Amino acid sequence: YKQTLSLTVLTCIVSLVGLTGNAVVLWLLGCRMRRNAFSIYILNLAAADFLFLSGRLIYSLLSSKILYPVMMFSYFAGLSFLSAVSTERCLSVLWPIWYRCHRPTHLSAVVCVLLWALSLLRSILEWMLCQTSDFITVAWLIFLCVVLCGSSLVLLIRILCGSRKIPLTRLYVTILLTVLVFLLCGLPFGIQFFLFLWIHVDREVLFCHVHLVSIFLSALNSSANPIIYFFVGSFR
Amino acid sequence: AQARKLVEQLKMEANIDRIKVSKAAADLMAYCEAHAKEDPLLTPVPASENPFR
Amino acid sequence: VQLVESGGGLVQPGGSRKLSCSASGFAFSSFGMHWVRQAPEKGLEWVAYISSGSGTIYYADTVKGRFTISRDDPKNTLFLQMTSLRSEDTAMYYCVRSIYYYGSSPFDFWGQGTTLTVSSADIVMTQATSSVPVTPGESVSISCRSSKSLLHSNGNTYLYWFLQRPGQSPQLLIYRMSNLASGVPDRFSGSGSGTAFTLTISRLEAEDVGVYYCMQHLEYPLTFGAGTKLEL
Amino acid sequence: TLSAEDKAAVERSKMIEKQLQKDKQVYRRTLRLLLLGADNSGKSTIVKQMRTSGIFETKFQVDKVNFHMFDVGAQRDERRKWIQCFNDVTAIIFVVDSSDYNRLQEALNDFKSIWNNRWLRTISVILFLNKQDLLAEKVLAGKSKIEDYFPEFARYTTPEDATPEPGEDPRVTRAKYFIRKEFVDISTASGDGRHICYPHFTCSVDTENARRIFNDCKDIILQMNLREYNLV
Amino acid sequence: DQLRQEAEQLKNQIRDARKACADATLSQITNNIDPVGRIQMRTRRTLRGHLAKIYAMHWGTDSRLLVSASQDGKLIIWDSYTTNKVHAIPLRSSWVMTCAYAPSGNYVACGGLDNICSIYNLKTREGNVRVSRELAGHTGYLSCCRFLDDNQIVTSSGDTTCALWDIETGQQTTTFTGHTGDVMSLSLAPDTRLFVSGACDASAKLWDVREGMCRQTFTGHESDINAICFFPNGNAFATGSDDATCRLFDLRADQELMTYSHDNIICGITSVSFSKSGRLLLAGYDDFNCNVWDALKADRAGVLAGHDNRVSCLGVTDDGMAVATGSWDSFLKIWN
Amino acid sequence: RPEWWMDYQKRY
Repeated sequence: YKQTLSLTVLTCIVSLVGLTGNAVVLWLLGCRMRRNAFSIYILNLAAADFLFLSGRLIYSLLSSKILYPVMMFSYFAGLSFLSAVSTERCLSVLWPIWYRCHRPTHLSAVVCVLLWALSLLRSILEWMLCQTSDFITVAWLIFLCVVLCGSSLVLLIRILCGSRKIPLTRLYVTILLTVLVFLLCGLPFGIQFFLFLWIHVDREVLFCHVHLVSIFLSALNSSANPIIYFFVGSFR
Repeated sequence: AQARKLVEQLKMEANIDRIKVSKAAADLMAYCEAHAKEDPLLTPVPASENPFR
Repeated sequence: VQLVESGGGLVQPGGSRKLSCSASGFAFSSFGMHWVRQAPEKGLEWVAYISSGSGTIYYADTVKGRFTISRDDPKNTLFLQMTSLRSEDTAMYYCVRSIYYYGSSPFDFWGQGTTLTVSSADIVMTQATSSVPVTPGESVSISCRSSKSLLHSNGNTYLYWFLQRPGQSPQLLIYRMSNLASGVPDRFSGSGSGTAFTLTISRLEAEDVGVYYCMQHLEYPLTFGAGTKLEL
Repeated sequence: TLSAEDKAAVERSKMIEKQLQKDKQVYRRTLRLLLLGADNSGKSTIVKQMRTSGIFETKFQVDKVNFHMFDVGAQRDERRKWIQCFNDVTAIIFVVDSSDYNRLQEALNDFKSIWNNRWLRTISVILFLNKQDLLAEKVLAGKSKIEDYFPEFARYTTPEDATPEPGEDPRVTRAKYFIRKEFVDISTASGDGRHICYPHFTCSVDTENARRIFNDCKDIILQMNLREYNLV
Repeated sequence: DQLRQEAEQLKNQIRDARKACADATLSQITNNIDPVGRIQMRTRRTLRGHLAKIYAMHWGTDSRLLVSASQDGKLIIWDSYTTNKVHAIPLRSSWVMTCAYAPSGNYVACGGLDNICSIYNLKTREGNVRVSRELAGHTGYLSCCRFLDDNQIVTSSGDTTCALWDIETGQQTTTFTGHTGDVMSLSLAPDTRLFVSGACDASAKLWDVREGMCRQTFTGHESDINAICFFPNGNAFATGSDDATCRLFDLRADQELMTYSHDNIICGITSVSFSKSGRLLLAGYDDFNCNVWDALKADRAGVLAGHDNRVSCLGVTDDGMAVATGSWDSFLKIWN
Repeated sequence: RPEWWMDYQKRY
């Protein structure tokens, strides 16, 4: 498990790429419209991803008491922001008139700050809390997953089935890439860490394959979020 | 019909007195130099007098 | 522009009474409103203020807790409800409109007023002479002093000169120590050094006979002067 | 650090801001359409059914959505400048008289100019091929042939995707689809993905035109949302 | 019939007179003067009230109050120092293209695709801004209006014609009909005796307000003139066009004196304004930015780059303290 | 607290 730990480095490498990417976004959107709601969610996602990646990088280089709480808090904030981005996409496709015309021009923030508060509440609770907190969490991760996947699926059903003829390969590519990155890079870290914290499994497999790989995948998701959600757009 | 009005307008525009371009440029330079000190946007004023700072 | 006060009358001490002020001929909603009381044979004293909208309500310390000021914009009516009236509350209550924005002239219109008879950080405004007999055609000067400088850091000196002719409601003459109010002849001029101010009537006429009041609008207690009389 | 009369000015500005948010709600909820078309297009009848003076405003509702259509009726025969005022408008309703082959090339040049306008790059055009009854009558009568003005019609055939559900004559279908293709050719030729054209076949008296506009505007809003989320 | 060749001969002789005037060029004379250097203006204020694109703004003569017009149908009168909204005037027609603050400050003019110049009284006893009058008679959109007095307003229109209106009577006191394209901008001379108007015919005409005739015509531009602004002394004026260049013309010399263009600038000019001394020529562009040129040397002295959309309008205060720039991003920025 | 927790598992 010393070679296997080579990842503690790979994760560190993919961390920066991601830290640099997230900083760019933060800026660019600190001066960009930040008007497009997607961008008040991608700005919040960039902040959460930047802080999570910083926590991850310091943890990897740690090879401390504040590292895990902040890292987790950022992880869950970023996951909730991804779920909110997906569920808005779905709402903007299902109710385009409502999204463009009647949607409060603040719900972006009301939602981003509310999700920040939810992540903070979860982190504080788990700090205070025998501990089913962990199983509530895992349930929260499953809820975020079902929300994101269901919103993306509903959006696809609306677009595909819809009697419309328009270039749609970009829509399919973006939606499936988003769902896959969230499902196979974002969620696994939290899900495994909280699940196999009570479900007994062999130490070697868990740490070497189910924990380090999950950590690297979570860092990859945080790094690919800036590219997946913002940069593709700019360099359309 | 409009040809006569156009011709009369041209004739009126042609008879105006002429001024050298050198003299006009000198006058513009003299005005800018005279009022250069009184131009806040040209020479920034101290922030105390600037009502926007 | 019409401000008609109603209500009032004779009230037993400790009782309650709702003065009303019907406003017509102007955008009542966009105007802040004041109640300004004038005790019999005494000077003006500010009572209450309700801003445009309904935020920023103010009262004089003499009425805080007892008087409540409200407004119903749809009916264009201002209200002053009095809870436990006192002998000191006997006065003619004037309804004053005041719109606040850059270059505006607040206190520019006063209602006819309604009579009501009952059976230390404030800026003190001092007027040198309570009475100044003078003849038409002469240039007369009325003086005012403020315990605190009324010159704000923004360059405005918040001194207002009002003229109350006999049997009439006060009229705004000057509103920032220099700005002549609309409809006021050029005869009236205002000046001041930041703490002492002077209102000059160059060519006094019979229509200029009355009591001249100074007012500060620096801080909202809105203290008036005692009033300098002019007689011929 | 603000005087009493500044705080009140700031409160007035806050009230104006609240009114401006109220107005922003309406401005956002209302979809703005620019009605363009030649004198023979029949756009006047379209607006009448939907229901100097430089610009005419029409209001209508579809499915609780508010539409404000603007017909620029009194201007010079030049739009290079005033058309710039209509960017971001939810759509340009461009009306063309299909039955008039003599001016069809002129209408195509006009549609080109509008479609290729640098300030209308993101604005979709709802193309109303108006006066379809007249087009069908002219085609069936046979006195005039589109070929005379558009030789490509001689070597043009209806696509297999044509859907003449009402049971129109094949010649009328071929003619109308050729005209629609003539406009869609320009539409596609240049700007693609930044703005779409929504052709429609409409008669002078059509009750479905408002519904057509609502559906095309819904699709335009959907496209804007898709672009906002990088889905298209 | 022969009048066409007569016009050709007259144009040739006018060009000959202009060439005889061209003994030198401003650039040659300005070479010796010291360069303005590099000017950096910062955004002191941002005015965020408008719902839609701002199409015009005009400074009050007090250099503090400012009227701006937006396609949301709403004139906003701003306190520039405090950013306070002094007034919000709802317009009858939302397609406003111009707005003017009366030099007295008692009125604001506006108008646009509705071929009407609406005069609004900012000084009513009722305490609300109301339409003083609706000057009708233009057969095209109102592109520019400027007060010459509380009763006299000059407007430019898409009817290729300007008009001086007596506001009290609501009638065109005089009309100016020399232009062959939409008149986009007009600028009053400091003494108010003359005004210059630029039109889509790429020409700028000087007009005598009293006589009602075009004294001079200038034709350097290759494209539509969208903006025109007199020099401070009134003996010269600058025009901005779709040609992506500005041009300084001299009335006395009766020709172009300088061209302000740059290879990297390809967008058209939407607005132009001089500084108090006239040494800086500020010009807004369709490139969501604005260029500060050295009016005497033609160098690009600086840039004001704080707008997310096209810079529609631009105005320097009478005292020259700041410059306001309105934009299609629905904001107005004051620069100093 | 279970015996098999391992270092990283013991969050605090």
